[PDB]
Amino acid sequence: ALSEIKSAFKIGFYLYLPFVVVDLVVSSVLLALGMMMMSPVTISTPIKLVLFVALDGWTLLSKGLILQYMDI
Amino acid sequence: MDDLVFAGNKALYLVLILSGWPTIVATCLFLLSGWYGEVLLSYGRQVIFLALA
Amino acid sequence: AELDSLLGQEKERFQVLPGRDKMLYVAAQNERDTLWARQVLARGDYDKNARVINENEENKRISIWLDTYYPQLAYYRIHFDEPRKPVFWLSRQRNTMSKKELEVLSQKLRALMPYADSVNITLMDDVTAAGQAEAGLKQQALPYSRRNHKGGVTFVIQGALDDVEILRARQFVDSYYRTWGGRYVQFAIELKDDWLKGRSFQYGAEGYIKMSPGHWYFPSP
Amino acid sequence: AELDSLLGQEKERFQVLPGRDKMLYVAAQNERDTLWARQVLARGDYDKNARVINENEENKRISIWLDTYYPQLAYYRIHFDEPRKPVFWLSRQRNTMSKKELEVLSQKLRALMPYADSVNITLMDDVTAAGQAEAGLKQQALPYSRRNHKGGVTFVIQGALDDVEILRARQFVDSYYRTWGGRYVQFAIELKDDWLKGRSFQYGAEGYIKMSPGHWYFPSPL
Amino acid sequence: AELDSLLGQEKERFQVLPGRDKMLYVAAQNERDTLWARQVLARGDYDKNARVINENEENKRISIWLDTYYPQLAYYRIHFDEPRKPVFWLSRQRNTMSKKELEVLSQKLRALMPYADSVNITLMDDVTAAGQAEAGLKQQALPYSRRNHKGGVTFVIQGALDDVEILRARQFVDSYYRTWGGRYVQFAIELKDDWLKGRSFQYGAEGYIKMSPGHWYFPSPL
Amino acid sequence: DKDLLKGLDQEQANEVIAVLQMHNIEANKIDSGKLGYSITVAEPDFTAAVYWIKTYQLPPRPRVEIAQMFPADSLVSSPRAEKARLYSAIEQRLEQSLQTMEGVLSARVHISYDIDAGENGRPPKPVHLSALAVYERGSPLAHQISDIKRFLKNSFADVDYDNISVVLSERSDAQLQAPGTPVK
Amino acid sequence: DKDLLKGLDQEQANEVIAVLQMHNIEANKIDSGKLGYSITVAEPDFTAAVYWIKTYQLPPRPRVEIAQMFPADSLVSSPRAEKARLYSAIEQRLEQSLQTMEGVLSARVHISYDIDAGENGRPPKPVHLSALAVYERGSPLAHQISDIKRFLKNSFADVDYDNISVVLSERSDAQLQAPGTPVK
Amino acid sequence: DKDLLKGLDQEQANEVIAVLQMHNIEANKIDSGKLGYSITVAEPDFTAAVYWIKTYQLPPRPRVEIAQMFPADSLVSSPRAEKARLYSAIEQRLEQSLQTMEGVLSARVHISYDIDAGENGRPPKPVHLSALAVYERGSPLAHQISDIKRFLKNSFADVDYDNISVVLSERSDAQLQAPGTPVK
Amino acid sequence: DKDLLKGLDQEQANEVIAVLQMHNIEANKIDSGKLGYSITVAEPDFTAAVYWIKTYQLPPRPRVEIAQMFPADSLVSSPRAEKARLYSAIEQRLEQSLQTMEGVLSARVHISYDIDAGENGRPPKPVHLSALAVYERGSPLAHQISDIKRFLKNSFADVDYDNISVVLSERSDAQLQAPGTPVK
Amino acid sequence: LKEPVIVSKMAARKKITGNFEFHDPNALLEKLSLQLGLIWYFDGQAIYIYD
Amino acid sequence: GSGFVAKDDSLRTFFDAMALQ
Repeated sequence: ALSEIKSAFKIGFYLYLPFVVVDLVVSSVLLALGMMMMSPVTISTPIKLVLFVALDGWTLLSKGLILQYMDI
Repeated sequence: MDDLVFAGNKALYLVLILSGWPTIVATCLFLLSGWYGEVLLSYGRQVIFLALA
Repeated sequence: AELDSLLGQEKERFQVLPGRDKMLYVAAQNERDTLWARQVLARGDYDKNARVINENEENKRISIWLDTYYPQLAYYRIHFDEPRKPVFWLSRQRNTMSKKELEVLSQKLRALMPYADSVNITLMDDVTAAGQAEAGLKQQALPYSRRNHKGGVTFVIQGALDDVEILRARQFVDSYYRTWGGRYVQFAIELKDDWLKGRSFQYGAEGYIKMSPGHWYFPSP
Repeated sequence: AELDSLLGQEKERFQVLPGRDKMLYVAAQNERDTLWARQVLARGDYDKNARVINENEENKRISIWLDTYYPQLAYYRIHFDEPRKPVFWLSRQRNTMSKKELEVLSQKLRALMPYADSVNITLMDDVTAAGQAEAGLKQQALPYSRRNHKGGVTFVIQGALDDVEILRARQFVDSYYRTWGGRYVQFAIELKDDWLKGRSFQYGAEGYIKMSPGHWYFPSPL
Repeated sequence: AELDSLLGQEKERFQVLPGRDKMLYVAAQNERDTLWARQVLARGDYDKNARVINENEENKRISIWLDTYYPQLAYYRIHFDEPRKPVFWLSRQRNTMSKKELEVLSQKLRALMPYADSVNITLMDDVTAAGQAEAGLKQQALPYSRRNHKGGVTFVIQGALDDVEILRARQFVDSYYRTWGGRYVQFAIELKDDWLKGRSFQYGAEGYIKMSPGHWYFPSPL
Repeated sequence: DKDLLKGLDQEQANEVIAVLQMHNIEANKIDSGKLGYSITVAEPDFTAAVYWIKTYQLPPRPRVEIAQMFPADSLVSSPRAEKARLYSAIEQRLEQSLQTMEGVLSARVHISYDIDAGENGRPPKPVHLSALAVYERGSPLAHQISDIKRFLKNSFADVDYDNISVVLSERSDAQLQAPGTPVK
Repeated sequence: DKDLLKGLDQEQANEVIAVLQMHNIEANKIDSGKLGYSITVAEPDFTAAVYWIKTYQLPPRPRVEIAQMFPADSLVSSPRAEKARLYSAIEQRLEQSLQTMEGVLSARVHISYDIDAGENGRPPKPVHLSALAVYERGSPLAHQISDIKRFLKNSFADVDYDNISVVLSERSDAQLQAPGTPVK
Repeated sequence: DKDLLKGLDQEQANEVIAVLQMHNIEANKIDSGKLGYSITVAEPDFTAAVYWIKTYQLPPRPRVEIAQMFPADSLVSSPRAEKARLYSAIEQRLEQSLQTMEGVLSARVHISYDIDAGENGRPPKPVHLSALAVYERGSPLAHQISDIKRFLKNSFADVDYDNISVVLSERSDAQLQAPGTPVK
Repeated sequence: DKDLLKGLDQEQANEVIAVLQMHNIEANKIDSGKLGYSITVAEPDFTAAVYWIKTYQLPPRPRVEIAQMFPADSLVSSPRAEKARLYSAIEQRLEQSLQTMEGVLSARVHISYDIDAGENGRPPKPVHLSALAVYERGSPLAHQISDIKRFLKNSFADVDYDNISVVLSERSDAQLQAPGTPVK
Repeated sequence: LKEPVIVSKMAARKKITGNFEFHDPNALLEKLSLQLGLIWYFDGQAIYIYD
Repeated sequence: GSGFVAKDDSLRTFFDAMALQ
């Protein structure tokens, strides 16, 4: 289990990793305008989901987690 | 600690260019609205490959 | 000017024969030098009229004349090693023409080739052309299956031959087709994939092929 | 400008022979210095006719003529170590010709070669061509399978040979092909996948029984 | 000037001999000094005719002549410590030639080398050429397998040898080949690993190899 | 003087001269500086030289590589595109190492590519190979098939002896004499 | 001097002249600078030349490749569009290596396309290839169908001998003499 | 007086001369400054020289290394690409170390690349080697194959002697006499 | 007087002269300052020198070290990269230490690299060594193997005596006399 | 053998490969049962095989 | 003669090899 959670935190880190690029780029274009008082949490979340459904990560992660064990 | 450094910097490598190139064009966004989404899946799919293997 | 000066520097690979129809004949030995001598004559830098003969197309043209005026004839090949005296290879065990009827056929064949002077007809055997094709086939260690029938034999080569067994067979048939010609005996090279690669089988009388532990294949003999 | 100065610097790798039809014959010893001599005559700095002969192609020229007028003949090779008196190696046990048509062969082969003077006909044996072929094949300690049939034997070199067994077998056939030629005896080097180099057995109730030579082989798991 | 001045400063490594056919032969002693002399004839600072001879090169030139004019000859080597009188090591147990046909052999061989004054033919024994090779292979403590057959023996050195016996075997075979030649006795150095790698087999007249704890293989009898 | 082609490259034009002289017609090579080359033939040899252009497919296409489709300067490269750029650089180096052998003038080698390598849970398949070569004439080209096959076996992980196919042949007869100009 | 085609390029004008000279009518290739080339014919040969234009589909379109529909500068690259450029570069490279055989003049190779084999759970199917060729007159074209079937097999993962189809043929008769001017 | 190639390289032009002089033809190495070299041949020896251009595939291409596809100047690099960069430097270091042996003039070694089995739980396969060599003539080259395999065996992790193949050959004959100018 | 190469280096030019002096020809070395050295030979010894250029692959390239592909100047270093830069320095330190033994003139040692046994849970494999050497001639080189085998054995953790292979040889004959200028 | 053979499922886990030849299989079965390590019995209708 | 070359066998395959003599 201690190896399993350790392998779980790596894929905890890996799947998070596109979204940190998303959270910074949304602040830069807002900072490119004079729009600095608005929080970008509202504008971060759409592009935080079309990068999930157009990528179709729901079938990519789930098939990827089960192919590690069984063979077809 | 073989791939943790690899994924640890190529996310930081993307934000120097993806956010740096709007600065150099300021010194039109409908044509740039299409190119911005094109790379983020190809980084997102590459990190999925080293995730689930 | 003369014709032999207009050709290449090497005056050995050609030979200019004077014709009977007042047209000089050049005897090339392959297709590449036939277009070498036809390109010179096509642009018209030669005052007289001439023709280009070859080894192969003078043997398919005269066999088009031969299967209209003399059908049901048994012959093998025409050899042009000296173009002023070609050799005609008839069969012995398949014709009933008499001795005088062979000389009338030669005088009506002499008029077709004006460059030649006299055709020397000789009769080759028919059981040696099929003996050299099997004795030359066992020498290359090729698997074969001979089928004999009337008016020609045939050799069937099957199995999964590899890349060195499909190179000795290509170099032997063309060295045989050059000598005898493809009128009597014809070879057939057909390659198929193997069924019994990793399978377990029983050979002998009652043969079957097991494609899996629970599956049998009984081939039709 | 004489002809023998248009060639290279050393006058040892070439030999000029005068013909009987007012033609000069150049005698090389391999194909590379033969292309060296066809290149001079191709650019055309010589005022006469000249031919270039060879050990391979002037043994393939009068073997096509010989396979039109004299079929079912048993010969081996024509050796041109000295071009004024070539040697014709003939078989002793597979011929029917007497001495009168041997002079007919010696005068009609001379008309094909206008450079020669007289052709020497010697009767080589037929067991010694395979006797030196077997005794030379056992000396390199290689696996082989002899398949005797009429008018020629055949040695098959199969198996998963390694690098040294490949190198010694390639260098031996080139010294045997020079002497005899591949008309009578033929070699069959081929690479398949079996650690048992060529041989195969079947096993029942008495031990192993050597099976007949066939084309199918059992591939080796190791 | 003379040819001996046209060569290098050390006038000791070449030996210029005058031929009988108005040629001038140069006798080197290894391949490195042969291209030194061949560069001299290639730059063209000499008007007359000349040739460069060797010992190993000269021994495969009149062995081609000895392949077509004297087949089935058992000889060993031609020694050129004095090039005006070579030594011919002919076999003893495998010949039947008398003195007269040995005399006509020395005359056709004299006409092949115009630089030699007289060729001496000495008959060497055949069981002493192998008893010295057997005694020399036991001095180095090398594993071997003798295979006697008719007209030559063969020593097979197989198995995984190490690094101090590769140099010690290679220094003996190349020095046996230097003095006796490789036409009668053949050395086969072959470095291979353990056959049936980590496998347990059962040798002798009914053999089987076990590839796993539950798998028996029945190939050729090990 | 008719004009056949213009704007060609250097080595696309050097093949056409070697082709036309094989068919007894003489061509002139003219450089045009920055605008490429140009090729003129004589007048009566014109209508026979256009025939060999359509047959022999001139002008030659530039030879394509697999690494030309996948450029190295992309910002992000998939694991399929990185393995395709590896195997394409292996067969260009294995081809040049095969050409330095004794007798080979040219060769070309193709390797099987893996396409669904990492996206399935399936293991990758075995590797198959094929090769072509052109030899100097006078060579016993039946005996020269057992050295290239031994060489190609352990250039990969585990290939069998029937997953490699080599089809080779000797070269054509040499063309050394000039065609000859049409007198008019 | 009636013009029938103008505004062509270097590769289109050398095909229209090569077809019309096969059918006994002559053309004149006139360069026109930046506008390409132009072709004018004589007035007695004007009626027959328009008839050969509609049948032979002149002017020919440039040959298409699959990689042109998916350019590399499209920075969004699907895995469906990544196997399409790798497939389209294998058949562009195998037929450029097929033309270097002994006697082959032209060739074209098609490969079966499977693109959805990476996203579903099914294993991919076999590969089916097909090739055409045109040979010189006088070749024994019956024994040369076994070298293409051996060379083409181990160029993929696992194909069979009943999945390969080779349809080859000989070339036409050469055109060497002149068409001749329409005399009036 | 007629030129064949121009704009050539330095290592290219010193090698085109060495092939033509083997075939009794001479050339000229005319420098042109910073525009690169150029090669001129005489006029009767123009037809033969183009024939050896098509045969030998000239000009020679630059030799390809695997380290050129994965450059070190990029900032972030995959673990698969650094592994292909590691094996391509052991492949060159063992090859350059091979030239200092006794008799060898040139050699080439290829290593089996394995990249997709290192990530999964399956162990990596055994590594294979293959080598070519060119020896000075006069050497008994049957005995010199046993120490190359001895040197190459335990220079890696764990190989056997059946997965290493050395294919060597003696060098060709020396070319020492001048070709000769065409007299007229 | 004619030139072979130009723009050479100081360490490259002193090797091309030493090869040509082995083949009885004398060359000249002409410096040019910033461009580099250039090499000229006489005129009748020009055909021979272009034969030895192709054979020896002159000019040589600088010898490759594995630390050149992974510079320490680069910003990011993997633990695999720091595994290849450490091992590549013991490999250089041993051949710089082997030259200080008596009788030895040059040496090159190779150590078996491993990278996959670190990041998984698999234990690392044993170490394998391989060394070459060139001894001055006349020495009894049979006893030189038992000290070098002992020296290289306990320079690592645990190696076996059959996982190290030393292949050494003597040097060639000394070249001391002058070649000689061709007279005319 | 003109009788059916019934091998138990503990002796069906071992493997074999090769080229065998049956013409007198009652002597051939006896020799291979000591080499493989097996016991057999023929009751008149079938041949039972254990390990 | 006959015999057995055992390289790290497992005492089932050893006594089975003696099960023929």
